[PDB]
Formats: sequence, structure tokens, C-alpha cells
Amino acid sequence: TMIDINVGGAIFETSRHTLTQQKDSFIEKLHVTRDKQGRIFLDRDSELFRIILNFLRNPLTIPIPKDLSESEALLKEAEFYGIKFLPFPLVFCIGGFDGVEYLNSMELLDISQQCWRMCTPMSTKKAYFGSAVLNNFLYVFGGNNYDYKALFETEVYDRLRDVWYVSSNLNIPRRNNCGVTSNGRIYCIGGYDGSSIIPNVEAYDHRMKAWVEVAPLNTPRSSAMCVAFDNKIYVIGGTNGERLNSIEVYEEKMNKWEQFPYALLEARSSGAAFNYLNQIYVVGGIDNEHNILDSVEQYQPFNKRWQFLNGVPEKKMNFGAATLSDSYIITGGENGEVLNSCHFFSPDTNEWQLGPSLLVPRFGHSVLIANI
Amino acid sequence: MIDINVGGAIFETSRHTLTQQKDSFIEKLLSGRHHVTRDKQGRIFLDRDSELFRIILNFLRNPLTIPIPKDLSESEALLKEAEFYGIKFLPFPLVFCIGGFDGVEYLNSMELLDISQQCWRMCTPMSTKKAYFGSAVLNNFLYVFGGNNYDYKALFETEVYDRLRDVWYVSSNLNIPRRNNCGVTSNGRIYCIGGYDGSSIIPNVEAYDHRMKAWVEVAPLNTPRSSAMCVAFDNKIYVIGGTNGERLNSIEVYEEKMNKWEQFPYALLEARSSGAAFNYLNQIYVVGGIDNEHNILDSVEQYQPFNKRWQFLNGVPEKKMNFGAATLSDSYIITGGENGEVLNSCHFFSNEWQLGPSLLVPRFGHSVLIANI
Repeated sequence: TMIDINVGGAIFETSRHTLTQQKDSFIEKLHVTRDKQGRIFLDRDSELFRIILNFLRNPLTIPIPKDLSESEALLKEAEFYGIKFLPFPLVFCIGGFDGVEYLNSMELLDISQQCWRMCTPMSTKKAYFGSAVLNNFLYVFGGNNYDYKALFETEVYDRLRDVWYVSSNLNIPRRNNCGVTSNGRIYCIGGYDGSSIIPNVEAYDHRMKAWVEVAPLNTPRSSAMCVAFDNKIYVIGGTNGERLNSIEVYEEKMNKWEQFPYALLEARSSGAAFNYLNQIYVVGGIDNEHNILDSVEQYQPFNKRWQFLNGVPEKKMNFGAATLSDSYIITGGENGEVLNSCHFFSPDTNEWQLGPSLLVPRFGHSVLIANI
Repeated sequence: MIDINVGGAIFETSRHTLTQQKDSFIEKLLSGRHHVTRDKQGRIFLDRDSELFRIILNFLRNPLTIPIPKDLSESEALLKEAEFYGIKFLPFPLVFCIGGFDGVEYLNSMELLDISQQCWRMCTPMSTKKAYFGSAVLNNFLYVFGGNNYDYKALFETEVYDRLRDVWYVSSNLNIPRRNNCGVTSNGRIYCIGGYDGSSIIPNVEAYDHRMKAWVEVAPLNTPRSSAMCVAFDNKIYVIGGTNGERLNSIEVYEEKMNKWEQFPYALLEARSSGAAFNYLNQIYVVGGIDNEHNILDSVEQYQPFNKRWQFLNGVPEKKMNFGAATLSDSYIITGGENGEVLNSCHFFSNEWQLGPSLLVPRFGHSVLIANI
């Protein structure tokens, strides 16, 4: 059957099938407001709707925005309508160090082909940088290479236009800083400014289009792990001369860091932390006896203590990692040797499934997930 | 955290994991919208293969990693099983472009349309290079049968592509070798219709039965055709147009229940071969080709059974014949072909025509096949 819709004065003729192929989207859900001639009416931008409708008419073909603004405009619009351009996540592996060279190369996990393919490189070669996703653009910031002990540059990846661009500079150049997204902002936490280990924390606001400094950590930390959920930011472990087992909590709403009452069982840096439901996880890294770890710690809010789980199949530090909808993926790292190995963790079993291997073995790199 | 009982084996998991695919049969089960059977210990119970479920459950826990079957048997067993649960291993269709002729060489190469990168990528080639072969999908395996190259005017060989295992293998031989034969799947069998046997234009029709593992001959066409166009819907098979020396405009309908081809009362007014036919809802569509006045066509004809007549619609953005083409959900894809030059262009049809990405290797006499695993 065939629906007419009025979007911002423009009329679009389509079928019920086309507009509701995506369950629970806003357009599918839509007494509604109608125009004089009876048609469903949306006071939204017609041209953006047009592009989205052509996408829905053939979902094998992804829109190509004409510039940065329409690209940002389109993703925002699609989010309002509840539309996804791809029914699977895009898993990216960025930068790092290969053993002798710093890298600007990027790898994308090809679900169809069940392997990693080389993808679009960023402009600056670097390892050990903060990274995060904001409105499904990829952000990388800080880091170091052969020309600089610490960097202030921020690069941003626009997938739909397939291009990297240069964004705002960090106030304090640093490496081994932690990046996390919390409530519409990117936070840049701790690290090493080139001469000392710092407590400083910066926030990126996209309306401001700028990095601004916010409340610092109570303890300087480099190579800490961070994770954000439930309007809080957790910074875990890291090193200031000794590896730490302490944890600081940022109440986003109060711009205040408090000490977290429950330390790690194993003090560590250069690992990774993540979140599933109410629970926090910590994986890999290196301890204060300089041992590279495979151990995993889960924090159970019910019991208010950290407990170990089964470890990762192989020990590693300075890997790239990120959570997906079902899983947690881990890529590369170092452990005596430079690694290309990848594993998925399921909170359904707390076990680790082997994944496809990176084309270029690397550490000090990042993993980011785009859900466009 | 749910416990489920499959073939006596117990699996501990979550509702989240088992309901990720909306409206799958297993989601309907674990969401209370369909009668469930339970065991004494209370758990949901499924009288099915335990090992196949294990493989599927591991898939569901990480849908970025696709199961690799250990052999042909399990590969078929798994797809059949996933189909029962209503589960797909990929959330998009796999669109393949196979074989053909590039202008100078016959091809065994196959291209896969990469949705992520929005381009065509080279895939696993079949073992024999050929153009003008019949093709079809059956239980999400790709089949190719017949064809020709510089060494053979016609073929009886059938190759089959298994995507989960990423391998081609040989199947049963055709009874009558052909090139310029037409392929269709109807009620569990692949049909091989018409063509050129190496010596003449023939009317013969063979059906492949997967249980018997044999091509078995059935009722022939009333009129020999090579390069005809075919389609199956409403439990019937329609063969349209083609050539026997001159292009034809006649159309034959096959009733399986009577093993008989009848003439279709509404012929094309305009005769053609080397095109394509397809189905959307109740209507028959016919696209491109070449007429008896030797014009390479871009026209599209729709048959509306309600009004009992053929009508033209919006054409293909360009004229082409001997292209590969296939239907997706809501859409229709058309790739390559010839119009003086060998083409690599692609287009999607709904009632408009959208431009697509272009093939790596321009080709005609090839097929397009779609796997939905």
C-alpha cells in the first residue's frame, strides 16, 4: 500500500513497507498532525528527508553527503527519525606502532569477508593517543611519534564522506591520555605531557568546537583506563611512577572527581576497561612488578567488590579495544612480541572467542566503533 | 538469564541474545507471542539438533563472527536449521556477479558487492570460465549450469557455490548441454530452460532435484528458444521471448502439477530476446534486450493482470542486452551487459531507476545471484 507524506512542504510518494522497514524508528511509529489535504506532516528539512528516503528505497546504497555540514546534518536527522544506514557496526583499528614505525594506517573489520581490510589512513602517524566517538564521527587526540614526544592535534573521521579532517587542538599536548564520551562531550584524561605525568582533564564540546579544561583528577595518571556510563566517568589504574589500583569517579553533573571506594585487586596500567549493564570490567595491562597481564577483573555492584574472571587467552598491554552491542573486542598489543591477535568477550559466558587477525600487527593503537 | 532445552541439551543464556532478530521464529518463542512447549523442569524445549543450536548460539553471542561449517553436509544442515529458527547470519543480502564475457576473454571471476565499502570486490572464482549459462539459487547455494567459451559451444557441467565454506564444487551433469539457456527456481527445484545445445536451438527443459541429486528431464517448450527470459511466481513458471532465428514475442506458462506448458494468452506485442524478466507482487516485468529490427532496447514492460494488458514504464537509464540481473527485497538490480561497448554500469529499480556502483570488470553474458544467509 502507498503513503503520501508532507515533509516541510515537500510531498513524497512512497509505500508503507519502505518507511517502516526499520522497527521502532520514529517514522515507522508515526492522532498525528496532518496538512490541509490530509497527508501526514513533518516540520523537518525536506532535502534531508529526500536523501533519507532514497536510502530507504534502496538500503544497499549509502548516501554521500556533499560536505561536512550536510554530513553532520544528515546523521543528526537520521537519528531523529531513528534510521540506521548500516545494520551492522563498523569496527575501526587506528594508528599505533609496528615495532619500528609509527602508523597512520587504519583497518576496518569486513563482516561480509570475515577479515580485516586496509582502510582510509589518517594524516598523522602516532601511537598512544586518546580516542572516542561522538555523533558517529571518530576522534583521535594527543599521542606521540618520531617528531614529537607529545601532541595536541585532533583528527576526525567522517565515514559517509570517507575523509579525515583536522579539528581543535588540545590545550595540553600529551600522550597516554584516556579518551571517553560522556553525555555529548569527549573527555581527555591524564597522560604524559612530555616531561611529567599530569592530572589534567579536557572536554571537547561540539557546539563550542573547542577543547576546554575542566576539573583535574586528584592523582596524576598516565596510561589509565576510563569508562563512562550512568552519567559518571571512571578512571581506573594507570601509573604515576608506580602502577595504581585506585579509581576516581567524575560526576559529570557536578564537575567534581571523588575517590572510588573499591580499588583493583591487581594494580595496573596500559590495560582496558569497559562497561556492560551496571558492571565494570578491567583487562590486561602490566603490574607493578612489570609483568604483562592476562587477568580480568569484574566489579559487581551487588557485592561491592572486585572479583577475577577467566583471563584473556593471551597476555597483552597497549592493545586497542571497544565494546559492541553483544560483545567486547580486543585487538593487537604487545607482550614481548608485537601482536596482531584479536578476541571477543561475551558477558553471556565470560569467555573469549578468537577473532580475525589484524593485517598489520601493532600496539599503542586504538579501536573505535561507528554505528551509522 | 534463560535456560533453554534443545534436544535434551541445556543452554544457559539470556533473552537478549535469543531475541536480537525481531520476528524470527525463536524471538516469537522467547517473547510470548507463540505457543511454547516446556519440559518437566520448566524450561522451553525444542526437539532439534543440539550441536546445530550450539553453533547458532555462539553466532548470536557475536553476530560479527560467522560460523564456518566443517563440511558440505553440516553447511546444508546449518542453513536449514537457521531457516527454521528464522535466523540470518548476515543482516544484508549477498549480491554476486558471476562469469560472462569481458570483450576479449570468457570469465570464471565473480564479484561481490561490498555494502560497507559501497563498491564491488573480487570474490572466489568458479572453476570453469563461461558466458551464457543458466543460473539459480536453491537453499542459498549458487548454481551455474551450461554455457560456452572459446573451447566449447555448449556445456553440461554444473558448479555450486557454498558461501559459508567459501568453496565451489561440481554437481550433476545436464542431460542436454546448452548455452543461452535460462535458469529458475520453482517449488524446490531448479529449472533449466531452452538454449542452444552446440548444434541447434532446442525446446528441452530439465529440473534439478536436490534429494535425487540429478537433473531429470520434463515437458519441453512448445517452441525452441535460445536467450529467452524466465520467471516463476504464483506456483507457475513463465518463459518469455527469446530467439529461434527471429526474436519471439510468445510466452509459455508451466503448470508443475500437470507437467504441461500452455501458451500465455497475452503475448508481448513487441518481440525480444537477450533481456530479463522478474516479479514484484502480482505483476510481470520485462527489461532490455534486442528486437527483430535489431535495436538494443532500454524499454521496460509491466503486465497488469487486473486490467489484462502489457504497459511500458520508465526505461533503463541506458540500453543494454545480455546483462546480469536479480531481485532484492523492494528492489531489482541490473549489472553490466552490452550496447556496442561492453558495460560495467549498475542500476536499481523500484517506479524509478537509481545509479549503482560499477563492476570492476565490465562484462556481459554473466549472471547476478543473491544469497540471503
